[PDB]
Amino acid sequence: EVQLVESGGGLVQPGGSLRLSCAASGFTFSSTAIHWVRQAPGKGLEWVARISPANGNTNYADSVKGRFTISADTSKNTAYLQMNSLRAEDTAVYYCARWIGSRELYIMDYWGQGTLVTVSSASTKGPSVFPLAPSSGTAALGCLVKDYFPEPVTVSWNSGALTSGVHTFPAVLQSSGLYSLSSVVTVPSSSLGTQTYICNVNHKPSNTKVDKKVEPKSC
Amino acid sequence: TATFHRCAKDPWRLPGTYVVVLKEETHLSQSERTARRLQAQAARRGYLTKILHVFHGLLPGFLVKMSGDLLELALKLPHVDYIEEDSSVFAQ
Amino acid sequence: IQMTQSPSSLSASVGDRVTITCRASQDVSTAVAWYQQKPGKAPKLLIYSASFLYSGVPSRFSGSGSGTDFTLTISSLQPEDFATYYCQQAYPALHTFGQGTKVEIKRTVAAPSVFIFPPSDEQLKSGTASVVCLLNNFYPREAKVQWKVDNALQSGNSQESVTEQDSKDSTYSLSSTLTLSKADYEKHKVYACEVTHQGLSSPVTKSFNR
Amino acid sequence: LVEVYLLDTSIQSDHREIEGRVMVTDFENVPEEASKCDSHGTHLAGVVSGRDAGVAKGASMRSLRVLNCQGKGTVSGTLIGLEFIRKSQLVQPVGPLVVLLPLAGGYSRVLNAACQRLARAGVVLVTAAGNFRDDACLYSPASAPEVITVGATNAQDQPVTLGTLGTNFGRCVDLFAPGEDIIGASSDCSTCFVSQSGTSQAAAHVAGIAAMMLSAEPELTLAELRQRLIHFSAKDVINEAWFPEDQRVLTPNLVAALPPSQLFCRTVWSAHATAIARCAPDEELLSCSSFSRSGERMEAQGGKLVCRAHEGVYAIARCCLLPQANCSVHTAPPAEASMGTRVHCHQQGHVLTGCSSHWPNQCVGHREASIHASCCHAPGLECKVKEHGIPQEQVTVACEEGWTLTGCSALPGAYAVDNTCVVRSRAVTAVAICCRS
Repeated sequence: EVQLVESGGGLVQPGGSLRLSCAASGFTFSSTAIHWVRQAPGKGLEWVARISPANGNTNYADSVKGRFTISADTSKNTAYLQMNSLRAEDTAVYYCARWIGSRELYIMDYWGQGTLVTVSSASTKGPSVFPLAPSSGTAALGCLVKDYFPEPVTVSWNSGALTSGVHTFPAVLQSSGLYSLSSVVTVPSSSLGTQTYICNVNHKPSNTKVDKKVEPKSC
Repeated sequence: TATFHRCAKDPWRLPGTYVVVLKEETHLSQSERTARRLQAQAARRGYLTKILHVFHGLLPGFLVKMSGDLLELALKLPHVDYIEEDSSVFAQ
Repeated sequence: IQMTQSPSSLSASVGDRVTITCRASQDVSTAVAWYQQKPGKAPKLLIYSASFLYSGVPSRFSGSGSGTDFTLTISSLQPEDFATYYCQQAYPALHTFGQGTKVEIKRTVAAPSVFIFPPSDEQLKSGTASVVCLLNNFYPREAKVQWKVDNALQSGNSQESVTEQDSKDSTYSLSSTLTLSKADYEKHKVYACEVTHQGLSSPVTKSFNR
Repeated sequence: LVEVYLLDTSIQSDHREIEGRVMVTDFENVPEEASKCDSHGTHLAGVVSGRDAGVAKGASMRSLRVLNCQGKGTVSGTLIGLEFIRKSQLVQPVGPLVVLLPLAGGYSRVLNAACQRLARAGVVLVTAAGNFRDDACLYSPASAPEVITVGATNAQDQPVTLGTLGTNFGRCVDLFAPGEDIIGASSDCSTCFVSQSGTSQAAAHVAGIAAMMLSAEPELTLAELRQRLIHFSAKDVINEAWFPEDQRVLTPNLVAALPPSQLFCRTVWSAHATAIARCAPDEELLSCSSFSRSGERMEAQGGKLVCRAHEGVYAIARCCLLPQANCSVHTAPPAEASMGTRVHCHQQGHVLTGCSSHWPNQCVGHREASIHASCCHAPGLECKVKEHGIPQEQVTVACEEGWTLTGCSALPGAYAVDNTCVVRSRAVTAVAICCRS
């Protein structure tokens, strides 16, 4: 019954400001130290800053020095991270974790679920589906969920009928500031024509459902 | 003119040990005379005395481990401003 | 402050004695910790104070550590043990984490299935080209993909994407996207995709024409 | 540059958080009784000069063992200890000096004496108020006046309740600082941390803020450092209820905070017939008042003015840091006329800072009472008068943000709460004098 509830996270523009919250339950708040550990998608764990609620004592990461500021409301049992002068690199899953209470100060026994912080100069965009036809033993074919913002998007094949061979690759951020992913399924070269294949793209932010069939060409 | 002093909180008292503070202008040469004088006068009453420390730079005086029976004799000594009975101090 | 984990990825099977090296930025005493994060989950504490086994963390888990060099030891590896492991420098002022170690499942060492796909008409009409070069189910995750246009290398124009290790066949897949303008596209014939893997005798190339 | 002398238990010198920061001196004087011996001391050294958790993160420290393994010392031990410091101060004279006494004994005539003699040598003495939930004035070095006495506050800036007891209070407590569940260097291991409570923690915190201040300005006086420690402390954060009604007025509602880097004033209460409330040697008395639970004069004493009050009454002095000031007190005896008893700062450029009544730039008292006026001259000293009347128990008048209260009074007891003048009874007009740069 010990938990660190994480809230406040979302989308913000570069140079902007953002406030986050860490709701501590099931333990003497003042007694412990609370840290913030962020993590960029493909990257590892980076400790950003800590606090000791009774003392009010803090320490930050040189990376985040002067921009981010930890505060703690002992009355409301909440730890906050004020993220001003935000950069693009600051895009990460923000975790808050409590100190084990003994030994080395950075020992984080309990961690929160994480709150997503996305920071870029981009406005909500829907993707445009493009087919990947065979013949330019086994011959695959797929779709191309290209240029969209933010995240996520579900790629189901024939409204939850085809689970086998469905390799829906992770979304990749382009030099444009938009995502591009791939979703494919391996099918026999004999079946190319006899069976129909349509990918159901589900971009929830823009509320768009683009369904496209995959048929072969000549050259 | 010479006053005895002890801790108000009785369990904190450490009798048998006393800090003898002399008047402001008293210099080291006299503190040693006064300690010898105390030791000597106390020897006459058949009491054993041990001068622990002789103060200077911060205060004029000495720290003495002696019987509480010698305080009458001790306050009557020259240069003595006041005598305090050593007590206990604690980590907070 | 640089804290280095070795290896960046190790592959082994259930029951094996797994070991992960850790080099602290300086003599950090026993001020080390080990954390386990599963994809999409928050990290979980395993070892602290270099050798102390945190409550409920299976006895499989061992922690060794001098002053600079430290080592996590997963005696008799398990299916739920297949995860990403972080080192932690819990030393005053200088606090860091290691790069992370992915404890990978070793399988059979199988060759990929390469599939080249040219850009669609509806996409090329908007003035954008996307050259797709697939790779289906392979081991190791290690593979080098080149883009040869009339036998010439390409720099700063292709982005890759790897699927997270399969549960079924337990194998990897790759989707490299070479993106360029329609103007630079209408001046070339061959768009070869030289794929190099360990389970390949000769580097298999997939080509098409405009 | 700022050396912080620590007289406590032994310290775990090695501890990676205070390594090379602290120096262990060859002084030991502890009464007869292993990691637990370093415990209290190490944690405090961490609180002061800690690399991660320290207030004055860089600060150089020096430790003297005066407490044993159960943190029990002697008045003599401490005395000899402070003497060691005085003797070392004469051998290789160190820069700005802060002396940390995170300890408490009963009231000691000799220790307060030792502390004052050492403080007069320009040494900043910071001490714990005591964890006995009592008037600090009954403990030493707590009761000492030249020593900065520190009470402990919890996470909600309220007073620490230590077991069945808690933080000490009273007119001897200079200010309050966090002293509950403090994370600092733990002797359990070279890299271990722990949460400890008590007024020691509070003292150590302030000792750090003091060290910080002298790093920035080594020439600061104890009186200057005190006034600033008061000025930049968080005000009215403590719910006065935790203290006895008796001790509430006397207890400062200050919670220590780092002063960033002008006229500073402070209220000085006396002990309960004549009562005397005195200012620091480099401080000027700009006002005097008094108070009784039921129902005052500014006199000279050894070339320095003092607030004198006539069950018992408290002499309430207003002590200020007024650079280059020619101050004088002019007194006019009872006139017995219906107009009243009057006195004015007849000189030019000489402003009225405060009034004192006992039985523009003018004091008006009752016909039967003698009237005293505080007339000061300082480079560019403006002095407003703010009044407040209501048709009661307590009326309050306060200086505007930029004005320092120099003198609180009741129009014919009364006292100054920070920059607020309070008048107490059972139209009630309160008079405050506000002065400026």
